[PDB]
Amino acid sequence: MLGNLKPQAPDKILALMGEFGKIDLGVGVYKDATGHTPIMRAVHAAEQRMLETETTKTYAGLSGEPEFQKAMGELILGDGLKSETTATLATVGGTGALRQALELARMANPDLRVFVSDPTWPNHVSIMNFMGLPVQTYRYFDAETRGVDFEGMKADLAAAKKGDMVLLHGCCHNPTGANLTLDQWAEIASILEKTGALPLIDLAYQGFGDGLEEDAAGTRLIASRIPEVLIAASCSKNFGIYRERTGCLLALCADAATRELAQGAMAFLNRQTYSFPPFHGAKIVSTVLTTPELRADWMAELEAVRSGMLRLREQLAGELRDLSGSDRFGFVAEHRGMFSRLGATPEQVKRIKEEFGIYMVGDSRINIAGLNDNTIPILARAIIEVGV
Amino acid sequence: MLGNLKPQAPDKILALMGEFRADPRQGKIDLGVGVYKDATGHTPIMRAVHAAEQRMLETETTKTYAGLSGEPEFQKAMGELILGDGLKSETTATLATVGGTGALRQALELARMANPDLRVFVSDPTWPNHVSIMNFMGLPVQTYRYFDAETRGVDFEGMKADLAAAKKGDMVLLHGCCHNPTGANLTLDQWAEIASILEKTGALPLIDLAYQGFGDGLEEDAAGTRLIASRIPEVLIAASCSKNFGIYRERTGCLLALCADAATRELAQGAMAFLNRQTYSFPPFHGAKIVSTVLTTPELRADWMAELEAVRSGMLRLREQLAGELRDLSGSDRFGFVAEHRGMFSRLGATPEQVKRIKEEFGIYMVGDSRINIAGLNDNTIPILARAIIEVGV
Ligand SMILES: *Cc1c(COP(=O)(O)O)cnc(C)c1O
Ligand SMILES: *Cc1c(COP(=O)(O)O)cnc(C)c1O
Ligand SMILES: O=C(O)CCCc1c[nH]c2ccccc12
Repeated sequence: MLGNLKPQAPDKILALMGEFGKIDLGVGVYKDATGHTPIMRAVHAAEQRMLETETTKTYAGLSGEPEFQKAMGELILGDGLKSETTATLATVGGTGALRQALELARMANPDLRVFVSDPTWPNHVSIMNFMGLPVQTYRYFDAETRGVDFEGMKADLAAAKKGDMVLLHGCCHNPTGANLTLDQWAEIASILEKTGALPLIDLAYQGFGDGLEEDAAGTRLIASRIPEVLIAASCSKNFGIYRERTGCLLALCADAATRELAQGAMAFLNRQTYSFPPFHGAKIVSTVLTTPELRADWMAELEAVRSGMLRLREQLAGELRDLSGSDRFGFVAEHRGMFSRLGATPEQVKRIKEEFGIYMVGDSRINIAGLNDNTIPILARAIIEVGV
Repeated sequence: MLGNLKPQAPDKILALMGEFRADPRQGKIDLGVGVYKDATGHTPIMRAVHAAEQRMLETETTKTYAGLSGEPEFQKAMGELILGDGLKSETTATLATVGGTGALRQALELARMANPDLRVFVSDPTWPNHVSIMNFMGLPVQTYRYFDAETRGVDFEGMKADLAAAKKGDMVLLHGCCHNPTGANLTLDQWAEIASILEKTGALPLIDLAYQGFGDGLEEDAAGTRLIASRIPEVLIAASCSKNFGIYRERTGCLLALCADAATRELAQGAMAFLNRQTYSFPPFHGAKIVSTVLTTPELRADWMAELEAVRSGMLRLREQLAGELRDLSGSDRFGFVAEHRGMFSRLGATPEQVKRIKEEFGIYMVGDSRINIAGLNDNTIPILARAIIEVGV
């Protein structure tokens, strides 16, 4: 029977990971000056604290722990958190929350269509294809200016009927790195409430753009305006606990009645999939967020990560400028997040991986955290050498 | 939109524990609990487990993304634990999952991918989650007799007849050991026979192995699984570490795909990793690493097996005690089955009325299907429970 199985398409971003003088600018993971993904101080402290306090590992909360649920809602929504109308579900990472979000939405409406950005995180369309959900794409990346094509984005979103779901990256847009301004978000909220489309926010990099609170500004704006909204959050990157698999889905409802419905359908979704969600990561997050001392060191470390990356983008931008006599590459200092689209065509892209030895996603997506004073110049010369 | 959601039913556990707490009675007892509890009424962390976390706390340098299908050390270690020397790597595909329930879910998704017209056969009765997951997936479900309400043993003759109707490509779900909820198990000779019916029909066996080490022993409890694995070309094993390792909340388990050849192993393995990725990407690392650490570290492994054995011996003694107490009170060996049963659960075979009489009159709580948890018993509770069973006319 199993011999009837057909080969499935692999994840290209992870493919590189398997392949990899070598300069890894692929997989979205923050790397320090020495090409290492460290365990954040607070997280390590939380783990030690946990080792001493836990007395049992019996089954716990089907929808996650109350503490985790509370800490997360406040992290994301701040004072906009109206628990009375919000349902929370702890999931297996942010990816798990996306699937759980699509399942919930489909339960609510069989004839659901999902709009995604052009381009977008490949795993989005994958999950959607797998589910057999109709996917449409709104314009987003302004190819020439390397920025956002907002006029085109608005045009497309306006065509979305109600019951349709629109997927927005809350901040640090993967892969482009190009993002919407708060003003643009208000504009988008206007279209959304006028079309009745349900927004699904993918919040995977809160803290890597402009700051914890500022990276959630757009999400908080949609939440303050649109009566119903779904937010899929990931703690893999901002807490640096990628392998623990921890995140959650937040369902914002118009009232408590619908809230009790969503909460019941969210938990049932976990039960029919894998029972309880993993505890260790959610516990690390809960402990960090509710312990003043630990949240303080965590915020500080993330801020350092954030600032350093911005500092690097600035370098690459400067290197290229003084290494070409032009400013076509100014977009690097303008982008926010971990990634940026170099714009490089597939031919050059491939060449650099072979002879030069640098690994970047086939669409020229570069994880800037993989660069430094040592590799930046070589990279600049590399793109010149590989031309366009 | 979310208002069109048909209200989903709660896990029932809540209504069970809710009523138990409402009871003002001093000496009320709870045998409905689904987890292991020691003398103190606690669910402890195993010594070997707590030691593994300490080691991990000192050696883990990073938490970057790891294996999409699990870490080699884990998959390998699990396969050897379940299949022993018979671990035929070349033809084995493995998948780290979110608990055994994850393993079950993925196994079902895998089978349905290879055979759309898949039909599943489950025992009568079986772990309610089984049915729920299949009903959710929209999979046809057929029952096969199993628990004999009269003898509290296995209606093997009935099981045989019902399984003979399986077609080529259907899935037959079997409990590897310690049947939940009944406690009634198959003898290796009965396993041998079931294997013949499977070869004959060509039905794919999905073995649920969640209590290895809680019946007769690690090796013994896997004998059934190993028989099936040696005689059937394609076998699917859904294992759990939640109970025998005491890491219920860490969500650790794995699916083992046993195939006819290597090319198939390649197809299965790929389809397995694909399933993870479309569900939650990478599987939860923490509990899996605790398991691999214990199993690969002689010092820990020894201590772990030692603790599991003590637990197994302790539960068995409680069984013998209950049976003995029941023999003195009834003047017969009518309830001897309590001593033949294996695992931490046993279905007494009491009707709902009787289950309700016991609660109202004796303050003893249990699942409506009269499933009790052996670990909940002790020198003080046993007498009471025995008296109640007898007094209610069971
Ligand atoms: C990282 C990431 C996620 C979530 O990853 P998990 O490790 O599953 O938490 C979701 N969306 C995007 C765009 C991401 O980059
Ligand atoms: C415990 C158990 C499982 C696995 O559960 P997880 O908690 O997800 O590890 C599967 N089947 C049965 C019958 C069980 O008792
Ligand atoms: O690099 C990125 O795009 C995100 C980080 C890596 C990553 C996390 N989850 C995944 C699922 C599929 C493919 C890649 C991933």
